[PDB]
Amino acid sequence: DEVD
Amino acid sequence: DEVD
Amino acid sequence: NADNSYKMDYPEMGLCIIINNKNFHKSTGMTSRSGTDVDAANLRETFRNLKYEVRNKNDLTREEIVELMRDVSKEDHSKRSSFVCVLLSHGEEGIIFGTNGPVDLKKITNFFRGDRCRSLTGKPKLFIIQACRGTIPVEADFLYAYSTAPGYYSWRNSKDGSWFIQSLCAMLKQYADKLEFMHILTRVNRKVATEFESFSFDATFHAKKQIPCIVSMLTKELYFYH
Amino acid sequence: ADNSYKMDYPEMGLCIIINNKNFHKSTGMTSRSGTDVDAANLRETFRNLKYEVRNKNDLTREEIVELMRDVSKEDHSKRSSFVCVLLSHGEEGIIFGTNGPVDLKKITNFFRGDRCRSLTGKPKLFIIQACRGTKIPVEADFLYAYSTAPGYYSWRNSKDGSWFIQSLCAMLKQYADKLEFMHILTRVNRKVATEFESFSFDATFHAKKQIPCIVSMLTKELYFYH
Ligand SMILES: [Cl-]
Ligand SMILES: [Cl-]
Repeated sequence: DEVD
Repeated sequence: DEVD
Repeated sequence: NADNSYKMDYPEMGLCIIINNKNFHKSTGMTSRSGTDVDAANLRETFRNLKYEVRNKNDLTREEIVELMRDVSKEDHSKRSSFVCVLLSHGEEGIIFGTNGPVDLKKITNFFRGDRCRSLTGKPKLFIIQACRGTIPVEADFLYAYSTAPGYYSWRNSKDGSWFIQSLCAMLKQYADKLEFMHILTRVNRKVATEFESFSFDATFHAKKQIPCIVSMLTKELYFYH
Repeated sequence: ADNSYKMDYPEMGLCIIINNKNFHKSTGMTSRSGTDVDAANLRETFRNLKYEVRNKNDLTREEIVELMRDVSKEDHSKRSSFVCVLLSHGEEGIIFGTNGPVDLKKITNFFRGDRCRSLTGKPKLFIIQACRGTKIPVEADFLYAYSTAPGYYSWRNSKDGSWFIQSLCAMLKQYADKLEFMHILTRVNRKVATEFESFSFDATFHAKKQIPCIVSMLTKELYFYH
């Protein structure tokens, strides 16, 4: 999971 | 008419 | 159908808190909001017919608004299906005026966050906001029905009340026994956008139109009947 | 009658997908692993809805602005609607080109009712997967389907794509032939809010949840069929  |  | 539609057959529909700010302290430099008592009565009647417990509050300071919301958030809403709050005042983007000055809308709504008002968790919280806007997840189950788009003015007629509240009440009266709430609000958008144009001696405010703005973080469909 | 947008024009409309994966090192932004999965899912989903899909990859901020300007100057007379999907890094009101930030308002302004006459009165949908860290009204007939609430982060999985876009495609595939668009987006809200929780080595980003945010200034109901 990564953020934008 | 008037604004809020 | 509790999966796709909010459960609205609790013993009570819920509270409808109407904050009606008409008269403002000299220090604010804000004019009196002629027409707003017409909105407040229209709303009180409209929500009464929907079986909401309506509480009309008038001319609250910004401290009073916060304490009211705090106290309301501390009540036991276990037997209530939903919560409604209507704010009638001057405003700017993200801000509503108490009679003595501005307060952040976030301060008002934060009391109702999922982790802060447990007896409203998973139930729709509707904030209906008539004010200008000039410039589980935390916010799940909130709906903001703004009278106008971000950055824009919102118009109020001294005789008939605000364009948005007049239209909202009319559409609830006509459609709440059939239509899901987003569809009622979509008809409100259309009515305000097509049936109103401002008249003002001040050119800045004259011959203008308005479109309301629905901001939904709801997770289910909302029908005011069951 | 006047309740639903006319969707029986010869064409449903364009669906412009701007898929930004790779960013210049001077931006400080990292590659958006998983975004190609989103772009592929969208392309197929919108193709099945009979939109003419154009996929654009890795556009600079100049290219984004010029693409949108150009699309806004096409003749949309035979088209029912317009869709634009933005996949990139972002902040509130901002989407990143590969080389730096673009104000979202600059992109949407090309499509205002008074600036793209062949889309006047037709729904213009902007679907945005990005973080949000902090005669007719010109804003009428826009819908912004934001992946997250104002001020919040938005999550993307390197394997599966973004929570919002995967949920949106799933709900369109399942319901586009039978539900109105706001009701489809409401299911997307619930799916995102209930089926995902973040995993991160960085505590700032770990064990978080997300709720998308529907911002509608539409004036009619939208069905992806006639
Ligand atoms: Cl009055
Ligand atoms: Cl990828």
